[PDB]
Amino acid sequence: QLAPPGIPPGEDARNNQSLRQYVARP
Amino acid sequence: KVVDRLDSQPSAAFEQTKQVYTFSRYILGPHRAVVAPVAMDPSEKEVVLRAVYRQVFGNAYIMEEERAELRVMESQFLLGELSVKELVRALAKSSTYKVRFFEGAVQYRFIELCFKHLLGRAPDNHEEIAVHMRKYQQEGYDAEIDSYLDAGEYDNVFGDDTVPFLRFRGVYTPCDSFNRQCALQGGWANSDKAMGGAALSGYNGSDGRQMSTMIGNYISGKPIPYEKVAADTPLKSTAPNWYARPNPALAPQPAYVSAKEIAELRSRVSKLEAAWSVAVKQSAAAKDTVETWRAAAKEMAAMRGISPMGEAYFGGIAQKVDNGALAQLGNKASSYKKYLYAIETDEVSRLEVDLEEAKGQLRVLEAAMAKSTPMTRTAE
Amino acid sequence: MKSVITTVVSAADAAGRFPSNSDLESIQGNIQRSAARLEAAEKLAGNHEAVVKEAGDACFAKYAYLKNPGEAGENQEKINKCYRDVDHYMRLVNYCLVVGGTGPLDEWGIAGAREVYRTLNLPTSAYVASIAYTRDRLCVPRDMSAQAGVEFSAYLDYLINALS
Amino acid sequence: MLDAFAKVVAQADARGEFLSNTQIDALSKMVKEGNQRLDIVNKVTSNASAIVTNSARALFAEQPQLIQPGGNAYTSRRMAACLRDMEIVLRYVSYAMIAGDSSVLDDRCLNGLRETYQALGTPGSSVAVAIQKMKDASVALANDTTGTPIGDCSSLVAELAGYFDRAAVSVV
Amino acid sequence: YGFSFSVLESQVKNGQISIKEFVRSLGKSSVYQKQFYQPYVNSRVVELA
Amino acid sequence: MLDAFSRVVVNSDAKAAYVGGSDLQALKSFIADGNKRLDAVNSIVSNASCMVSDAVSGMICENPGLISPGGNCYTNRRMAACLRDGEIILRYVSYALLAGDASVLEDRCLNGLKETYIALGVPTNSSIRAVSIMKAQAVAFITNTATERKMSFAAGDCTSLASEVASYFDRVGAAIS
Amino acid sequence: ARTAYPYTGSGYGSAGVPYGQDTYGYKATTAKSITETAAQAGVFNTFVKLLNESGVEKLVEQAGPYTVFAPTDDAFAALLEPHSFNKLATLLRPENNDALRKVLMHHVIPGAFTSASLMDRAVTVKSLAGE
Amino acid sequence: AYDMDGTGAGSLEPRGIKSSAVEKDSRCFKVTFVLPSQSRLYTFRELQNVYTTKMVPFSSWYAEQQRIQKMGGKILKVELVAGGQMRSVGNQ
Amino acid sequence: SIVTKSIVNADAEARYLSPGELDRIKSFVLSGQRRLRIAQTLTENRERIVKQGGQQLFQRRPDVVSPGGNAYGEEMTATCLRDLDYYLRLVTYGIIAGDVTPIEEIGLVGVKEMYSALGTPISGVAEGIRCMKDVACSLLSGEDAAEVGFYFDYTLAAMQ
Amino acid sequence: SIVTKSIVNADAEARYLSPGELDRIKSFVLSGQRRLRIAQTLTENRERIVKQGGQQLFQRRPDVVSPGGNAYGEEMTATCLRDLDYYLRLVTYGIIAGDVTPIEEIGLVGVKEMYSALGTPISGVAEGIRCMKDVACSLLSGEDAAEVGFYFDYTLAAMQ
Ligand SMILES: *CC[C@H]1/C(=C/c2[nH]c(/C=C3N=C(/C=C4\NC(=O)C(CC)=C4C)C(C)=C\3CCC(=O)O)c(CCC(=O)O)c2C)NC(=O)[C@@H]1C
Ligand SMILES: C=CC1=C(C)[C@@H](Cc2[nH]c(/C=C3N=C(/C=C4\NC(=O)[C@H](C)[C@H]4CC)C(C)=C\3CCC(=O)O)c(CCC(=O)O)c2C)NC1=O
Ligand SMILES: C=CC1=C(C)[C@@H](Cc2[nH]c(/C=C3N=C(/C=C4\NC(=O)[C@H](C)[C@H]4CC)C(C)=C\3CCC(=O)O)c(CCC(=O)O)c2C)NC1=O
Ligand SMILES: C=CC1=C(C)[C@@H](Cc2[nH]c(/C=C3N=C(/C=C4\NC(=O)[C@H](C)[C@H]4CC)C(C)=C\3CCC(=O)O)c(CCC(=O)O)c2C)NC1=O
Ligand SMILES: C=CC1=C(C)[C@@H](Cc2[nH]c(/C=C3N=C(/C=C4\NC(=O)[C@H](C)[C@H]4CC)C(C)=C\3CCC(=O)O)c(CCC(=O)O)c2C)NC1=O
Ligand SMILES: C=CC1=C(C)[C@@H](Cc2[nH]c(/C=C3N=C(/C=C4\NC(=O)[C@H](C)[C@H]4CC)C(C)=C\3CCC(=O)O)c(CCC(=O)O)c2C)NC1=O
Ligand SMILES: C=CC1=C(C)[C@@H](Cc2[nH]c(/C=C3N=C(/C=C4\NC(=O)[C@H](C)[C@H]4CC)C(C)=C\3CCC(=O)O)c(CCC(=O)O)c2C)NC1=O
Ligand SMILES: C=CC1=C(C)[C@@H](Cc2[nH]c(/C=C3N=C(/C=C4\NC(=O)[C@H](C)[C@H]4CC)C(C)=C\3CCC(=O)O)c(CCC(=O)O)c2C)NC1=O
Ligand SMILES: C=CC1=C(C)[C@@H](Cc2[nH]c(/C=C3N=C(/C=C4\NC(=O)[C@H](C)[C@H]4CC)C(C)=C\3CCC(=O)O)c(CCC(=O)O)c2C)NC1=O
Ligand SMILES: CCC1=C(C)/C(=C/C2=NC(=C\c3[nH]c(/C=C4\NC(=O)[C@H](C)[C@H]4CC)c(C)c3CCC(=O)O)/C(CCC(=O)O)=C2C)NC1=O
Ligand SMILES: CCC1=C(C)/C(=C/C2=NC(=C\c3[nH]c(/C=C4\NC(=O)[C@H](C)[C@H]4CC)c(C)c3CCC(=O)O)/C(CCC(=O)O)=C2C)NC1=O
Ligand SMILES: CCC1=C(C)/C(=C/C2=NC(=C\c3[nH]c(/C=C4\NC(=O)[C@H](C)[C@H]4CC)c(C)c3CCC(=O)O)/C(CCC(=O)O)=C2C)NC1=O
Repeated sequence: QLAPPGIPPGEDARNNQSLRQYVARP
Repeated sequence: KVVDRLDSQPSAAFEQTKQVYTFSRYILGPHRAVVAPVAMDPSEKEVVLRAVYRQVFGNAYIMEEERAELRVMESQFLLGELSVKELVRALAKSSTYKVRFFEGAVQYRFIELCFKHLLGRAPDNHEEIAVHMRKYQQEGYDAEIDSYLDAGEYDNVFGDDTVPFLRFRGVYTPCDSFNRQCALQGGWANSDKAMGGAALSGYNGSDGRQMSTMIGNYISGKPIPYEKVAADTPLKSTAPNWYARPNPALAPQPAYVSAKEIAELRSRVSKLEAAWSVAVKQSAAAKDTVETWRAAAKEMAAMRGISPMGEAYFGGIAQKVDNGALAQLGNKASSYKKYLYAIETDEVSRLEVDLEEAKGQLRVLEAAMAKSTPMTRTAE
Repeated sequence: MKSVITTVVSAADAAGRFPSNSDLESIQGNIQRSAARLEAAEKLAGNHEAVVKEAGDACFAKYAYLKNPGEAGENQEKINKCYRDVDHYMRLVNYCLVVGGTGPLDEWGIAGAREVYRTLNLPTSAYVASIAYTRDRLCVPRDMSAQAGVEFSAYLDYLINALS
Repeated sequence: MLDAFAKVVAQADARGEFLSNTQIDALSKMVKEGNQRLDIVNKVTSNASAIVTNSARALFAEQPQLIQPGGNAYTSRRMAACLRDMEIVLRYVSYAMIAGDSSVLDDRCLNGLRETYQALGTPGSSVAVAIQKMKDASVALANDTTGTPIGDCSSLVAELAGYFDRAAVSVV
Repeated sequence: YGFSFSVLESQVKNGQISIKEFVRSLGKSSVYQKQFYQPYVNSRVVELA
Repeated sequence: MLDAFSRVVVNSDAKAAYVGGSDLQALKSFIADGNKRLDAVNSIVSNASCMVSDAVSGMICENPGLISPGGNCYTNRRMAACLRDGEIILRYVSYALLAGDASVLEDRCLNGLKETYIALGVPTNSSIRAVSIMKAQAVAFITNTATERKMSFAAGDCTSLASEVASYFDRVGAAIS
Repeated sequence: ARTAYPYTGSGYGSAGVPYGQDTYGYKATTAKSITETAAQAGVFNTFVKLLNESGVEKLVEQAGPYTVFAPTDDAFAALLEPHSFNKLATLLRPENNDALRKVLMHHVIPGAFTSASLMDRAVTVKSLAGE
Repeated sequence: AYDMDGTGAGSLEPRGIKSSAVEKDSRCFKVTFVLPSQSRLYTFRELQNVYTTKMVPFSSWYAEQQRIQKMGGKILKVELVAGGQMRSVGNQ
Repeated sequence: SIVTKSIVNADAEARYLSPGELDRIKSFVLSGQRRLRIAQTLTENRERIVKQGGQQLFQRRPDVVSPGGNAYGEEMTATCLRDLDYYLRLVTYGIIAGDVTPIEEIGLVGVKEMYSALGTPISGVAEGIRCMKDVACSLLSGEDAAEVGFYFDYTLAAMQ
Repeated sequence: SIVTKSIVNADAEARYLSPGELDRIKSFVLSGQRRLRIAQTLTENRERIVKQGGQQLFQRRPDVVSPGGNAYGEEMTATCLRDLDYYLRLVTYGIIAGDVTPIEEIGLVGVKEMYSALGTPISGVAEGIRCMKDVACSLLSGEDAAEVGFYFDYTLAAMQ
C-alpha cells in the first residue's frame, strides 16, 4: 500500500544497495 | 454540341489538354502525354527516354548490348538538338527497329505496327493501308517512315515534343477502329514479339516470322470479335475500377460445359426480352398511384400558408415547421434517396440487369461449345 | 483514384523502380494527416441529412427564378433530383476525405460535368451556391476540430473551383 | 514529492546510469499528450463543489444513519469536517493527476489516514463509498467534449480512476 | 391480450415446422408456463396438459 | 528541377564538401516553419480561382485598349488564352513556394516565355500588371489581410513566406520583361 | 399479362402462381452429399478415391457447411511435371498417409462461399488443415 | 432438466426414450419421411398427407425416428441443419 | 367470395355442401346482376367520392394537413387521396364478391402495423373512410345505399 | 422481480438455481441500495416530471387537446396527466424490482385493447412517455439516467 512512515515515496536510499551491505529496515 | 473540336485538329489556345481527353479513358491509365520540358535535368531526360523506348519499340526488353546501337542518336537528344519527333524518326530508321519489325514481317504487319508505334492508332480503313504499301514499293523504307511522320496528323496531335501514346479519342469515324486499336495493343504485359509470333517461330528466339492475324478484317469490312477487346486490352489496363451493373470483363471459359445448360439459359433470355418489351410500354404511363391525384391535391395544399416564422398554431398552441424548398411540399431526406436503389426497387430495371447478365453468361458457353470430338463431359 | 498511395507507386512504375525512401516517406504523412481528415468523415457521414437540406433551399433562395415554368426546377420531381445532386456531391466529398485525395471527385463528379450541365441547361452558379453556403457555415470548434475543418473546406473549395 | 518525470530519474541515479533512448521516447510521448491531461484536471477543478456536494447528498440519501442523531455525520460540526475531507481527497487526486504519479497522494493524504479514522471511530468503509461516488462523477464529467477537439482520452481516465481506487482502498 | 409468436407463426405458415412442432413449442413457451404451470400443483398440471 | 533541400546539395557538390552542421541550420529552420509553409500554400490554392479573374479584370480596367477591336484580349479565344496563362503562372509560382526554391519556375514556365510573347505580339506592359495584381493578392492572402475573406490560422508571424512569394513574382515579371 | 416478377400465393391478393411456385413452402432436399456428387460427376475420381482411402471422407460427410475445392483428374495428372513431382512424390509411398491427409484437408473450407459471394472480394480463412 | 440423469432399468420413472441432447439444445434436423396410418380403415377418420418435410429438434429426433419406425414409416433423408459437429460446449 | 368461403367451411368437415350452403350460393348468383350494377355506380363516380371525402376529412381533422401533419404538403395530400382511392377500389371488390374477403385480405390484415410504421394516425384513415361512405351512399337508392354502407362499416370496424 | 424470474425459470427445468443465477441474485441484492436511491429521486419529483412531460406532449401533439381531441377539456387533460402519473409510478416499481415484470404485468399487457376501446391514440401515450423520459433523465447523473431510461425505452417499445 503506502511506503513506511517518514519515507518520502520514490526516493528510498536502499534502492540499489548491495546485498553484502544491505540493512533490514526496522 | 457537346464536343467542340476533335483531337485530329490542332489544340485550341484556351485548353491545356484537348476536350476529348478530359472524359475519355485518357485520364485513367498510363496512356497519357509525356511532354519534354524546355530545360531538363539529366535525371528527367531519362523519364522521356524510357517512355520513348516503351512506345516506339512497343514493349521490348532491349538489353544494353542492344542499346549501344542507339547511343549515337540518343546523344543528339541529350544535347538538345533532336526533338522528340526527330528522335523517333532516327529510331525508326535504325537497324534494331528494322530487325525486330521489318526484317521478318509481312507488309500488313509492318504497316499496322508503325501505325501503332509512330502514331497512337490502328489502321483506319483499307485505302490508307494501300497508299502506304505503294509508298514503300516505289521509294523504300526511308521515305515510308517520313510518310507517317511528315504529314498533317502527327504535328496537330503530338506536336514535336510529346511522345506518342495510345490515343483514346472518343470520336471514331469507322467505329471498329477502336476495337482494332484495343486489339493491337494487347494490354500492359504484351509485346509485339509475342503477339507477332516472332519467338516461337524463331530459332533460339531469333529470326522469327513476324506474322499477323486480322488482315481479313482490314480488307473485308468484318469487325474484330469481342474476346480480343474485352479479355486482353488497354481497356482493363486503363479501367475506371468501379462497380459496373453489367461487369464487362469476361469470365474465363468453363471446362466441361453441356448443351442442356445452354438450352435452359437460351430459354431464360428469350423469356426476359419478351418480358422487357412489354414492361417498357407500361412505364411512364401507369408508373405511379398518386399521379392522378397529383393535380387534385395541389389546390387543397395551396391554402393557409404563412411566410413569417411561427404559424400554424392549430389551436392556441406552438409554432411549426416550414419554409424549405423541399420542405414546403412535404418531402423529406428519403424523397430524393429513392433514385439510389433503382436496380432492386424498380420493376423495369430488374429485367434489364438480368437480361444483360444472362447474355454475358450465354456468350462464354458457345465459345466453350466450339470443341467437340475428344471432349469428355460431366453430369453437372 | 489519385491519392498519396497511387501517386508514388505510379511514378515508380513509370520509371521501373522499386519503392524507394521517398515512396515510403510520402506515406508517413498519410499517417499524420489521417487523424484530422478522417475525423470530418464520420462527422459528415452522420449529419448528412441536415447539410443537404440546408444547402438545397439556400440554392433556391439565391435563385428564385428556377421555379418558373420552362426553367430547371419548374416542377417537384426536378427539385427532388436537385437535392439528390447535392447529396451526390457531399457523398463524393465524404469519399475524398477517406481516400485522402481528389480521386473520387475527379472520377465521379468532375469529369464530364461541363457537358451535361450545358446540355441539360443546369446552371453551374446554382450548383456552386450550395457548396459555398456549406463552406461559410463551418463553425471551426463546433462542427469539427480545426484541422478537420481545414481538410473539409479544402475539398469544398476544390469542387467550387472545378465547377467554375 | 515526485512527478512522473522525476520517477525515472530517481531510478536512474540508483543504478548510476544515463537514461537510454527507450526511456526518452517513453517520455516524449508523455509530453505529447500533455494538453489532454490538463484538460482533464481543468474539468475536475471547474466543478469541484458540485462533485463534493452531489456525492455527499447521494451518500446520505443512501446511508441515513450518518445524519441520524448519534451518527458520525450528526450535527453541524461533524458534517463540516465530512464535507471537505472529501474535498481534500479530490484536491490530492487532482494533484496526483497533474503529476502523473501517486507520490503526493501517498505522502500527505493517505499517509496515516487509516489509524486517524480508527482513532476517531469514523467508519472507513463509508469514506470509501464516498470516494467511489466522487470517482464515478469525475470519470463521467471527464469524457465530454464541451468544446474540446475530438479524440480518445482512455489511457488518462483509466489512470484517473486508478488514483481514486488507490485512495479508496487505503482509507478503509 | 395481444400475445404473439412471430417466429413460430411465420415458420409454421411457410411450412418449415409442422402443426405438431408448432404446438410443441407453444407448450414449452413462457406464456404457457406462466398460465398453466406456475399457478398449479404438478398433479393438476398433468391433467390440464 | 530542385527544391530547398537539394539546393544546398548542388552547392556542396561544387566543392566536394559533405553537408556538415553549418549547412543544416538553414534546413532545420526550413522544417520548423514547414507547417506555416503548408498553411501558406493552402491559402493561395483555395482562392486561386478568384485570383486570375481578379487580376485579369483589374488589368482590363487599367487599359480598355485590350478589349478594343484589334486588341490583344479582343476575342473570346484571346480572352480565354489570357485567363489560361494567368492560371499557368499562378500554378508555377505555387509550385515554387511549395518547393522552397525557384528552380521549377524558371525552366518550365519562364524559359523561352519572353520571345514567345514577343513573337505573339502579347503586350508586356499589361503582362507586368497582371502579375503584380496577383502578387498583391498573394501577400494579402498569406498575411490574412484580404478584404472579404478571412481564413482560420494559428497565431504567429508569416512575413517571411510573403516575402518569398513576392520574390518569386518579380522573378516572373523580370523574366517576361 | 402484367408484372414480370409474379408472386406465389392463393386467395385474395394472389396473381396466379402457387405458393412457392409449386405450393411447396419447405421443399425436400434433392442434392447429394459431397462424395456422392463428386462420384457421380465423373471427373473427380482420383479425389474420391484418395478421400476414401485417406480417411478424410468422415470429415466431408459431416453436416457442417463446407466449401470444397476438389481438383479434377486433370489436376492430379498435371502433377507429373518436375517441380510439383519433387514435392509430392513421397506421398506415393504407402507409409506416408499422415501428410496426404493434411494435403487433402487443406482443400476443405468451413462455410459456404458461393462464386457470386466472392466477386471483387479478398477473403482469408483457415481450412481444415489449419492453414 | 436433461434426459440422461441416471434413469434406466429399475427406476421409478417408467422405461422410455432417452435423448442425449444437452438441456435447452438448439441443434435441429431436417427430415423427409412417409408414414401411412395403418389404422384408418377401422377408425374411419379423414385422411391426411403422410409425406412430410420438417425441422425437428435434436432433443426430440431420436424419439421421433423411433416412433416413425414403430408405425411402418420409411425415412427418406436426414440432415443436420443447425449446430456444429463435435462441439464440446456451445450446443445450448 | 361467398362460394369460396362455403367451400372451405365444408371442406374442413370433410362433407359436401349441405342444401343450406347451396341455397345461399344460388341466392348469390341470382343477385350478382344488381351487385355488378352497384359496383358500376360506385366505380365510375370515384373522383367525386374521393374528392368530397377528402374535404370532409380535412375539415374534420385539420391537424393532419396542418403545418407538419402527416399529410402536410402537396405530395402528402396526394398520397392520402391515393389511399382513399385504394380503399374505395377494395370496397367495390367486396361488393362484387359478396363478402369482405377481398377487403380484409387486401388492406385490413396488418393495417395497424403498416400505419404505425408510417407514422400515420389510423383514426384519420377511419374518418376519411366514414366521409367517403356518406358521400357514396348519397348517390345510391335506399336499399342499395344500405347494402353498400354494409362494407364501409366493416372497414371502419377493422380500422379502429 | 429478478429473483422471482430466476426461480420460475429454474423451476420449469426441475433443478436448483445454478451458480450463475445465484451470482446474479447476489449482484442484484448488492445494488438494491442505489436502486432505492434512484427510485427515491424519481418518486419525489413526480409533479415536475408529469407537468413538463405533459407540456412537451401537448406541444408535440396539439391535436389531442385541440377542440374535440381525446384529451380536450379540463377533465380530459387531467385524466391524461393521471395516466402519465400511473406510468411514472410503474417505472419506479420496475426500477426497484430490477426488471420490467411490474411494468409489464401492470399497464402493458392488453394496453392496446384498452386504449382502442377508450378511443385514445396510443402514439400520443408513447409521446407523453418519451417526454417524461427526457424530463426525468435530466435530473439524474450519467449512469443513473442511463439505467433509468432503460425502462422508459421498454415501455415505449411495448406501446408502439
Ligand atoms: C464524508 C465524511 C466522512 C467522515 C468524515 C469525518 N472526519 C472527521 C474528523 C477528522 N478528519 C480528519 C481528516 C484529515 N485531516 C487532515 O489533515 C487530512 C489531510 C490528509 C485529512 C483527510 C481529522 C484530523 C479529524 C478530526 C478533527 C475534526 O474534524 O474535528 C469527522 C468527525 C469530527 C470528529 O470526529 O469529532 C467526520 C464526521 N466521517 C463520516 O462519517 C463520513 C464517511
Ligand atoms: C550480488 C547479489 C545481489 C542480489 C541477488 C540482489 C539481492 C537483492 N534483491 C533485492 C530486491 C528485489 N529482488 C527481487 C527479486 C525477484 N523479484 C521477483 O518478482 C522474483 C521473486 C525475483 C526475480 C526473479 C525484487 C522484486 C526486488 C525489489 C524488492 C522491493 O523493491 O521491494 C534487494 C534489496 C535492494 C534493492 O532494492 O535492490 C537485494 C539486496 N542484490 C544483490 O546485491
Ligand atoms: C465513331 C463512332 C462512335 C460512337 C457511336 C461512340 C460510342 C462509344 N461510346 C463509348 C463509351 C460509352 N458509351 C456510353 C453510352 C451509353 N451507355 C448507355 O447506357 C446508353 C445506352 C448509352 C448512352 C445513350 C457510355 C456510358 C460510355 C462510357 C463507358 C465507360 O466509361 O466505362 C465508346 C468507347 C470509348 C470511350 O470509352 O469513350 C465508344 C466507341 N463513340 C464513337 O467514336
Ligand atoms: C458535419 C459538419 C457540420 C456542420 C458544418 C454544421 C452544419 C450546420 N449547422 C446548422 C445549424 C447551426 N449552425 C450554427 C453554427 C453557427 N451559426 C453561426 O452563426 C456561426 C457562424 C456558427 C458557429 C460559429 C448554429 C448556431 C445553428 C443553429 C441555429 C442556426 O441555424 O444558425 C445547420 C442547419 C441544420 C441544423 O440545424 O443542423 C447545418 C447544416 N453542423 C454539422 O454537423
Ligand atoms: C454522381 C454524380 C451525379 C450528379 C452531380 C448528378 C448530375 C445530374 N443531374 C441530372 C439531372 C438534373 N439535375 C438537376 C439539378 C439541379 N438543377 C438545378 O437547377 C440546380 C442547379 C440543381 C438542383 C440543386 C435537375 C433539375 C435535373 C433534371 C433535368 C432533366 O431531367 O432534364 C442528370 C441527368 C440524369 C438524372 O436525371 O439524374 C445528371 C447526370 N447525377 C449524378 O449521378
Ligand atoms: C491550460 C491548460 C491547457 C490545455 C489542456 C490545452 C487544451 C488543449 N487541448 C488541445 C488538444 C486536445 N485535447 C484533447 C482532449 C480531449 N478530446 C476529447 O474528445 C476528450 C473529451 C478530451 C480527452 C480528455 C485531445 C484528444 C486533443 C488533441 C487532438 C488529437 O490529439 O487528435 C489543444 C489544441 C492544441 C493541441 O492539439 O496541442 C488545446 C489548446 N491548452 C492549454 O493551454
Ligand atoms: C508552359 C507555359 C505556358 C504559358 C505561360 C502559356 C502562355 C502562352 N499564351 C499563348 C497565347 C496567348 N496568350 C495570351 C495572353 C495574354 N495576352 C495579353 O494581352 C495579356 C497580357 C495576356 C493574358 C493575361 C493571348 C491573348 C494569346 C492568344 C494569341 C492568339 O490567339 O493570337 C501561347 C501560344 C500558344 C497559343 O496560341 O495558345 C503560350 C505559350 N502557355 C503555356 O503553355
Ligand atoms: C479597375 C479595375 C479594378 C478591379 C477589377 C479590381 C480588382 C483588384 N483587386 C485588387 C485587390 C485584391 N483582389 C483580391 C481578389 C479577390 N478578392 C477576394 O476576396 C476574392 C477571394 C478574390 C476574387 C473573387 C484580393 C484578396 C485583394 C486584396 C485585398 C482584399 O480583397 O482584401 C487589386 C490590386 C489592388 C487594388 O487595386 O485594389 C485589383 C486591381 N480593383 C480594381 O481597381
Ligand atoms: C496536410 C495539410 C497540412 C496543412 C494545411 C498544415 C496545417 C497546419 N498549420 C499549422 C500551423 C501554423 N500555421 C501558421 C501560419 C499562419 N498563421 C497566421 O496567423 C498567418 C496568417 C499564417 C502565416 C502564413 C502558424 C503561425 C502556425 C503555428 C506555428 C507552427 O505550427 O509552425 C499546423 C500546426 C498546428 C496544428 O494545427 O496542430 C498545421 C497542422 N499542415 C499540414 O500537414
Ligand atoms: C434404433 C436404431 C437407432 C440408433 C443406433 C440411433 C442413434 C443415434 N445416435 C445418436 C448420437 C450419438 N451416437 C454416438 C455413438 C458413437 N460414438 C462413437 O464414437 C462410437 C463409434 C459410437 C458408439 C459405438 C455419440 C457419441 C452420439 C452423440 C452425438 C452428439 O452428442 O453430438 C443420436 C442423436 C440423438 C441424441 O443423442 O440426442 C441418435 C438418434 N437412433 C436409432 O433410432
Ligand atoms: C386428398 C388427396 C389425397 C390422396 C389421393 C391420398 C392417398 C393416400 N393413399 C394411400 C394408400 C393407398 N392407396 C391405394 C390406391 C390404389 N390402389 C390401386 O391399385 C389403385 C390404382 C388405387 C386406387 C384407384 C392403396 C391400395 C393404398 C394402400 C397402400 C398400402 O396399404 O400399402 C395413403 C397411405 C395412408 C394409409 O392408407 O394409411 C395416402 C396418404 N392422400 C391424400 O391426401
Ligand atoms: C391496398 C391497401 C393498401 C394501403 C391502404 C396502402 C398504404 C400506403 N400508404 C402509404 C403512405 C402515406 N399515407 C398517407 C396517408 C394519410 N395521411 C393522413 O394524415 C391521413 C390520416 C391519411 C390519408 C387518409 C401519407 C401522408 C403517406 C406518406 C407518408 C410519408 O411518406 O411520410 C404508403 C407508402 C408510399 C406509397 O403509397 O407507396 C403505402 C404503401 N398500401 C396498400 O397496399
